[PDB]
Order: sequence, then C-alpha cells, then structure tokens
Amino acid sequence: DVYHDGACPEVKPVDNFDWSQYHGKWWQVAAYPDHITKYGKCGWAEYTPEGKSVKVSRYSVIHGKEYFSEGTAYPVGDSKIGKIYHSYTGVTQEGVFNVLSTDNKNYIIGYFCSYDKKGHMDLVWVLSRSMVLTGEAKTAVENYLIGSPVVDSQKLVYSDFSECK
Repeated sequence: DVYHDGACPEVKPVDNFDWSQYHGKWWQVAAYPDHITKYGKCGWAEYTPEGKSVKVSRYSVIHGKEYFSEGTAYPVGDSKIGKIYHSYTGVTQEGVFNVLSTDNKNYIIGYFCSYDKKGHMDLVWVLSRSMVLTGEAKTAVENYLIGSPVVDSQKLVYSDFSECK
C-alpha cells in the first residue's frame, strides 16, 4: 500500500455524468497496482440497472484465486456529479468513490483517496465497454491523465486479458 505525505488533493468533479451507460459488460483495462492487488487482476463487471442504481457482478483474480463479488452502486446526490456509492460482498464492504473522467460512452475513470500517518493512498481504475481501449476512447483517456491533479499515468498497469488463467 503506497502512501503520499499530505491530505488527499482537492478534486474537480465532473458535471455531466450519465448513469444510463452502465449496463452489460465493462472491462477494468487499467489500474494502479494497489487496486490490482486489493481487488484483483483480470477484472471485469456485469452491470444490471435497477432503477436509480446498478447491481454489479464483478469477476477478478485476487491473490491468485478467482472471485465473483455481488454488489451495488448508487448515486450520491445529483447524479451528474459522478459521486458513486458502492457495496461489494465476503463480507460486504461499502464506500464512496468519484468519477474523474468519462466520455459517457466507452470509458470511466474512478478514484478513491484515503487519508494518522501523515499521508494518503490513492486508488485509480479505468473501465471500458471494450476489452481494449482503441482510438477515440483511448485518446480521450490519454489526455485526461496529464492535467490530473491526481492521476500518474506512469503508475497505471494496463490489463492483459490473455494468459488470466
């Protein structure tokens, strides 16, 4: 678990998040290593809409063992600001994360910061409708990472949905 002296940075929230995109199968195409360790490699999730929320069934390989987690996600306050409550089971755990960037079509970048040792740990992940980022979505992703008051594009690990077992 990697810690960075100081409080979590202040983050500019998105203003156009669209909950309607999240159904079907989304692939976790990249993440920070602390996230891949904690919540697994080879990650993907099937989202099922249920009113103003989504049911999440998420597959990953965690400490070398396959797991399914059953979980939910919900908006927190105005849905457009991309503040997202999620639960995942287990042992059910819950929390809140925020959306750093999306094109409301192909990809979403999620972020969680967590601050008493003098510091914070950041977790970043990227989901996409396609197993691999190609082009348009990839370009969008490429640019957002640079002006990030918080994402270190060098620290991301891109998934390889190949070997995975």
